Amino acid sequence: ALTKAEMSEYLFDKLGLSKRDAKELVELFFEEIRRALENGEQVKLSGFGNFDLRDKNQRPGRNPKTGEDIPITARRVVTFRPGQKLKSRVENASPK
Amino acid sequence: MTKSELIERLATQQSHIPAKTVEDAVKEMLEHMASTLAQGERIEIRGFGSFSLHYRAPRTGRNPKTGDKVELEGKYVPHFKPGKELRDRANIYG
Repeated sequence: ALTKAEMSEYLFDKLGLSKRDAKELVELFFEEIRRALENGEQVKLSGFGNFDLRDKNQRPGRNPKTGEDIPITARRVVTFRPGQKLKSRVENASPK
Repeated sequence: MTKSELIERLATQQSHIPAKTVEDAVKEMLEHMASTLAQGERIEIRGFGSFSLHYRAPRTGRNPKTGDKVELEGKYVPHFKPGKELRDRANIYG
């Protein structure tokens, strides 16, 4: 699984950047994105996807184990709509 | 916040790091995440989220503009699952 460790190492052998800043950029990368989502801003990354924010209302739910119907509290989640470019590169993938 | 506005804000903060460096750095990271999902491997960033791959069974598609049945293959689709820290900070309604 791709981790921040592998991402930093990549920037070291592709951009020749020290692992230090290579590890600091990967952190600030996801950080800045999370700061935009929490602030209520859409994140549109061309050639990748789009992190949307939809306010879901309180809908009926339950306890998957027993079956006790419990109303799922409303909350703002963070969806991800992959671009057409990304889909065309993952359409022919393979779980490995 | 676009792919460009994302680099500008990060470059403004990090002054001890060339602006040009931050530009290519962001582009390489995205390309890396796009290539990983292309190979079949999944991504998992603690605190941010994770990018998995869900399978789609082949079905006789349709044309929502004309109404012609179009053949569709299996194909996979990128999926993102918000992390613990991501959901809490984003959710402004307890």
